Amino acid sequence: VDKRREINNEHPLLMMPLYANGEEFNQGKYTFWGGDTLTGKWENIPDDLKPYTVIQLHPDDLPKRDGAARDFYEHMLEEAAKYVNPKTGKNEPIPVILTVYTAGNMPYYTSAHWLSTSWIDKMYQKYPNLHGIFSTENYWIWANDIENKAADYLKVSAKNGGYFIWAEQNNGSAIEKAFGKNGKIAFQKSVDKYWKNLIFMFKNTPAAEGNDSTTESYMKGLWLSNHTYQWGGLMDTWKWYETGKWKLFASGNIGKSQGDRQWLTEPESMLGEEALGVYLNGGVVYNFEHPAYTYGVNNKESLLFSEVIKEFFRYVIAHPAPSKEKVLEDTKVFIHGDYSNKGNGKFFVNVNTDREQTPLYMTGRYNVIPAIPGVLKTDIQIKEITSPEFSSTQARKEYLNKLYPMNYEGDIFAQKLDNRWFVYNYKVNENVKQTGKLKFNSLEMNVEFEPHTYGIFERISNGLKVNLNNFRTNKDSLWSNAQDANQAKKLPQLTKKGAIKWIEEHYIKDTQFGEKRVTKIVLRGIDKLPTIHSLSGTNNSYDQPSLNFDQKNHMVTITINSNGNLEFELHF
Ligand SMILES: C[C@@H]1O[C@@H](O[C@@H]2[C@@H](O[C@H]3O[C@H](CO)[C@H](O)[C@H](O)[C@H]3O)[C@@H](O)[C@@H](CO)O[C@H]2O)[C@@H](O)[C@H](O)[C@@H]1O
Repeated sequence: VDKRREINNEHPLLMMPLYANGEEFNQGKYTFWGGDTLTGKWENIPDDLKPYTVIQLHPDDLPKRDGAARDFYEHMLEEAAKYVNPKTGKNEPIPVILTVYTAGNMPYYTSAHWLSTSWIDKMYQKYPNLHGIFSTENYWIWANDIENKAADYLKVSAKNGGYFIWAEQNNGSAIEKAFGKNGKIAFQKSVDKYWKNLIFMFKNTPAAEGNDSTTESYMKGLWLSNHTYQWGGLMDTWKWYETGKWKLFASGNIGKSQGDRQWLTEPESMLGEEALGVYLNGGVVYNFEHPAYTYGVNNKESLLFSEVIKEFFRYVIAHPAPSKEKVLEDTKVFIHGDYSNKGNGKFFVNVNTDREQTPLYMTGRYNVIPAIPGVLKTDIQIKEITSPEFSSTQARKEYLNKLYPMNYEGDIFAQKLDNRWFVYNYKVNENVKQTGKLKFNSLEMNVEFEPHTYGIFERISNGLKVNLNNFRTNKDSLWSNAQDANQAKKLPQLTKKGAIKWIEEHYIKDTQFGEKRVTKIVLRGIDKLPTIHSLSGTNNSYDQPSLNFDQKNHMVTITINSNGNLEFELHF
């Protein structure tokens, strides 16, 4: 009954994936794709991050037969258990999560098929450093006993004080079915008893089906109604492949033809825009794919990891996400019903998303509207999804606009928490600048952002604290020798091994950094020239900000030219 770890706003969780190399396993070697090792990966995690990070083992392409996954996982659990910190010479067992269920655990899809609940119980009992087990991506192969198995995973975790973590997207009603929509109620009943040992996360991989908004809505609503202990999201750069995108901003669609070039191409800073939807809504668990780009290779941090994810995760440790009680205090509408019956992701298009195929929001006015599936009972206006207010786009906005007042101006994403404005440009693959006007009392701030740019603006006693992130390296070289989408489609495959080698050769080193680009901040109602203090950021990535003070009009325009992360304070 005693929890093996805490997971909450004060103790968030960053999952650190390590994917088994099946070819090398057949040869009697225990290795991970990308050349990370269990011990070296752990060692290389900043010490300040170690208490909030857990190694997640994934069996990837281990042989699909009995014993392969048990053998690999036992080897790695042993390595983790006997780890010695050297500095301190002390045995400090590495915390681990095992991937136990994926692709419906079909024997033609995964070695995880041959991991029994009996075996999981035995591992929990043997290894105190085993903190949880992980189910991921089953929406497209929704197996006959998936809900029964999920109950067993939750029960066996609760019995041992560990967590059952499930990452899933609402394609084909997956989240609704999980709780009993179609009559499979084992997991619903398991949750009734064991919700404090459950973590439920979105998995935004299937971007072409547009279920980002509805899945996140459910994750939040499940949390708020005590159907999961905490929630989070797995954010996946394979979304670029799923939607058929190629060179940044280029026109034309290539479909699913260049996988390994495609999962490299999503702007680094855009993962931070995705992750803000988790943070701003009380979520505390974070995970990413493709691991080589989002985390790194060979026990080294990728620039995406170092410049975006690590900065972002440090921010949410230093500023804990809003508590359940706070999020619940702020909630004005809570939806009860099935999004699958109301157009799915279409439900929020032109309400707070700009298109079907996006992991972003276009306004923070309503933040994320929480919901639970209609099969669940309750247990703030609680509104049935079939109520007249939700029948159309315009009905949704009119109803919500009475309960959620307009709190900023401009076509841009922004959301306010206490003294902090959170802002991003919501464009995905269109090179359009956006502007907003935000207020702290009193103080009036305009901003102008290019795409793939987020900022956090905190009113402090002597001014304004600013965190900016627009880190975006140049991926054009991956798309060399292709003048249009037809040509790009026909490029030689980069290949899985080739992409790992590209990261080693041209991303970890010899980086093709993006161009510096302009952000404008305009302060109004200003008496004298503000000063800049505590200026730091990504190495060699920003010019000294330029100020222009218009004394009469009580305004200062600050021009930043940068490509990276950045922070400073303005005193005024
Ligand atoms: C069923 C699902 O399989 C894996 O995700 C795939 C993904 O697989 C490739 O990339 C991953 C790392 O991101 C591994 O290297 C795999 O070996 C690769 O084959 C892609 O094929 C995407 C395309 O959208 O589809 C996903 O299904 C795995 O990462 C998941 O956790 C899950 O087990």
